[PDB]
Amino acid sequence: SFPKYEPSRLASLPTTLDPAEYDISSETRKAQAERLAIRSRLKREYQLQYNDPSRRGVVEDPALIRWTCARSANVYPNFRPNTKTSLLGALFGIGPLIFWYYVFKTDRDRKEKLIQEGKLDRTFNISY
Amino acid sequence: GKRLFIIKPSGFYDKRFLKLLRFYILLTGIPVVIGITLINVFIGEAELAEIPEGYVPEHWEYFKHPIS
Amino acid sequence: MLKYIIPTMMLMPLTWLSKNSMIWINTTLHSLLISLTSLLLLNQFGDNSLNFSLTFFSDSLSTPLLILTMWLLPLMLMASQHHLSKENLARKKLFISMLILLQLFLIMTFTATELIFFYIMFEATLVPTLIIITRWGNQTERLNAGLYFLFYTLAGSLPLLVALIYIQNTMGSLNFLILQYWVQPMPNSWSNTFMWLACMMAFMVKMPLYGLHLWLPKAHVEAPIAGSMVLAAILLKLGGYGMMRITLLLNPITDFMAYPFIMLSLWGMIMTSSICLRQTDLKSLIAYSSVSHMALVIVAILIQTPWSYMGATALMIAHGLTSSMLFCLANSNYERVHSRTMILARGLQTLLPLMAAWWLLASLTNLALPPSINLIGELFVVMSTFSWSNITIILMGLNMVITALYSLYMLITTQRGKHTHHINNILPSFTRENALMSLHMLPLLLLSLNPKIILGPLY
Amino acid sequence: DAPPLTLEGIKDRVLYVLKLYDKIDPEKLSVNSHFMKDLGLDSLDQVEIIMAMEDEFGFEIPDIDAEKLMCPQEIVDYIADKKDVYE
Amino acid sequence: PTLRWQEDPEPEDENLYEKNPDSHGYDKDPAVDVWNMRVVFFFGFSIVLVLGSTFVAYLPDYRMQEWARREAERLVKYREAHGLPLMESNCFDPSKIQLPED
Amino acid sequence: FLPSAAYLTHQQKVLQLYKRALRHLESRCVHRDKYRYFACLLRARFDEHKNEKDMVKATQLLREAEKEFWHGQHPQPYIFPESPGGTSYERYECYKVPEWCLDDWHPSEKAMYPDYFAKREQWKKLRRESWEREVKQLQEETPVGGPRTEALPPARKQGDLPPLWWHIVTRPRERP
Repeated sequence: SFPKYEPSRLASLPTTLDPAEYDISSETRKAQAERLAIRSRLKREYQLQYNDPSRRGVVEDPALIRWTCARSANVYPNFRPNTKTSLLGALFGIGPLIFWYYVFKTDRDRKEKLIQEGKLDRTFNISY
Repeated sequence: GKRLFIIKPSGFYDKRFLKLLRFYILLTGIPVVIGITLINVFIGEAELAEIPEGYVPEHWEYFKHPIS
Repeated sequence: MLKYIIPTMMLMPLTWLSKNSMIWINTTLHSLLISLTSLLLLNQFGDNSLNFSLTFFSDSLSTPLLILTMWLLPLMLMASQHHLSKENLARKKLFISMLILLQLFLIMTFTATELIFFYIMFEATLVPTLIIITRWGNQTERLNAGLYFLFYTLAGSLPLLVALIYIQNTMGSLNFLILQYWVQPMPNSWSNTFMWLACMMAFMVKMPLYGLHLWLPKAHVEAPIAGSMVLAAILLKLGGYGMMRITLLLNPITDFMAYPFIMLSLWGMIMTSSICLRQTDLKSLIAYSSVSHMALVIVAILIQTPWSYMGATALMIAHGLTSSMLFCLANSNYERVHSRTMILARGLQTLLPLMAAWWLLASLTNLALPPSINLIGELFVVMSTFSWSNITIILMGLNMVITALYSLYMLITTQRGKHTHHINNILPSFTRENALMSLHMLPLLLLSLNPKIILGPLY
Repeated sequence: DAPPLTLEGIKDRVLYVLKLYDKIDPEKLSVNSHFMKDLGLDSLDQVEIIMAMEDEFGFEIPDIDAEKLMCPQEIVDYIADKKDVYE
Repeated sequence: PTLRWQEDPEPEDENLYEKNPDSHGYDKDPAVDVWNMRVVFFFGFSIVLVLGSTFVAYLPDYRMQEWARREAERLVKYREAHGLPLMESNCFDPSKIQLPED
Repeated sequence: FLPSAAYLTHQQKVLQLYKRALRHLESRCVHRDKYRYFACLLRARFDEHKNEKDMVKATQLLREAEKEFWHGQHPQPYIFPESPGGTSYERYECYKVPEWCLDDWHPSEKAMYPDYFAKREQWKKLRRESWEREVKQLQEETPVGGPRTEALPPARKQGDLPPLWWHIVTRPRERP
């Protein structure tokens, strides 16, 4: 009784109507088992390294540090300059500049020729 | 006996800093304000003379309030 | 000026022959005496500047910036502990004396009669800041930060010297008034084009502009606190000060050649406000904030209204104090937790209770709260640029929108929503932290009460 | 806004709203009770009882606890774990 | 099976409190902290900032201001007392100029 | 996605559909007597084939139940104003001061409240005393090398407190 919920990059496809979960596989069972085992081992290591009374400083999570060094340091190594990358860069970095540069030349030439004609409202145009 | 226990984080350093800041601003907050009050209540500000003939002025005697 | 320079001479062996546990009090007290000593400067009136020596002078272009330097010096030295208290005494004395020498070359740069002397003291400002940020940068790429820093600033700042020697041996001496009172228009010749391009490009390196802006943020996020504040505030506003000096000549060709730099600074201002909307490493947000402010300053300089120049120098002083404060706030967060990121240190409403008011007031000075000097500068620059073009107010207002967005998100990201409750080592607020807060924002709010001083020489 | 509750009285009120339900008996409404052994009703109306507790006490209990209450004393214990009603 | 170093595990973390709970800014010599607080909150505010604020609150008339007010009063009273129009254009005498003519 | 298992189960998924349908029908239907009528109608609708034996036809009809549920849900359901995703949603998180604090003070305010801090001091003694060997031996001894479950067994053998109790017991009141 429904057109089966077209997804998006914005909205979310919910966990109920997948519908691929209802084809329950044994490999999905093993996948959830191993995934819960990994989450259990990381949570157990976190709890053992967390509730100690001698633990003065921070927990020192390497995951967040790994993400930050992925976002900042390890971007420029490594890089392969593609036609896609160079086209996207030259069109989203320099293109808008040359476009608004053309329109500012346009507006300035029209305004300068307009005030050179004398037909502007500069009867009193004091504080420029 | 009805009231509970509450947990404020720390009020000591806050109240110490603000007490020292008001005390060490008001330590010269009183004599400066009362002194400028005594200057503009005793000595006279100025008046509006023109140039006296054959008398060059000073570089002072130009200003409304005499601390200037 | 030697009445200001020679106590800064004698304050240099003070650090050497002061004893243990007494360097702090001596340097602080004598630095604040120097602050009153430059508060005694402002004798300038009316017709022209105060022209003092066989050589020197002081402009009102130079007056509030010079007061800003000798008021930053106690704040400079007082921020610069708790990360070198456990380090050695000889290196401690060396660091303090290097700061005093760096201030000294800054004041020599601000007292520039001849532009050759300006250039010498310009790169004399450049060189020890390298040594400060590399010996105490406290992160693993302070190496590359200082390397990029010195090479960009010299390689941009190289042909300025040749242009100044050419102006020397074609138009008489380089005193600012005889460079003034004599200068003839220089028409559309390509020698004038490269001469304008050399001078303005060296200062574009110094501001920074958008095309050369990776120069800046590594040198802020990988630098010690006093080095970062002095670098940011006094060097970028010094570059703007130098452009305000030199741009009195070459005025017939600058309307011909201005339109690329105007466009580059505007679109880079919008792109810089966009890039510091999303990033981590909280320290770098203020760095790209500074890039946005200096792009706005550069649009204000390369349009030639007295309104534009007064709003430009007001925005200079306002962003100098705001960036020094907000760098001290990031130092507070990093001295609490060894994170440097944004999402790890959160909460801080309950804990550190009066720190919230200073985070708020910092984000409001960056917000352009309306009676503050920041909004005076940004507003009059918007007025002058809308006079200069009837259409450019879209980029200015969209700049204001995204600027308010990233500064207020910087507020509500680190100090709103939840304490992460897996940290349990942060101590309550020191008196030193809020003392530096008071040292920052009391002169800014008092100049907000009485702003008749900080506007430019066309007051 | 927060009146003084108690463990005895909250046991009384959960006892009341259990006993007003239809197909149970007021005889064996014990603390030592089951929703499977002695009362013998199904999972579906048991979670309807869970919904009645959420209707009375005005907060959700999750599905991860909906597997594992199954008796009135553990219900009263979990609501005591929620609201934390002690001097 | 290697170590690549010899040094101590670092950073051995430091805590400025819990040995001197009356602490202002720097290290645990107990008198000189009070000396610091004294010198910065007296010799930084109580002799510097508010006194310099009262200094700069009024001072000689920066950029000729009230001087120009009274000079504007006198000259406008002059030009309205003589009948001639105030703020005449052509700021220099056209007899004291010589155009390179056509 | 759940702590104590890997999958939920079929009965749990039927139960989640039943809970969400009951909640959305609450939020749909005011005046509460017509709601009680429609709720017994829904209970009869699940009674119509409650005794099914085909497991795959049962989960097929559960899937189509989710289809017509997603077509027939409520727009903005009655979230509880104590619940996550609600009007409260830690409304009094303002005063959730964490309890690793309250000892980072000056001894004036510690002298103001002497008994509670002495009792917290013996709480802290009771934490530190029974910490290392017993608790970490029960953690490193009884499970498999891969623990493979999030739940922890209590100190069930003979004696002391259940393992890793501090940041579970010592928590705020959630309504100060």
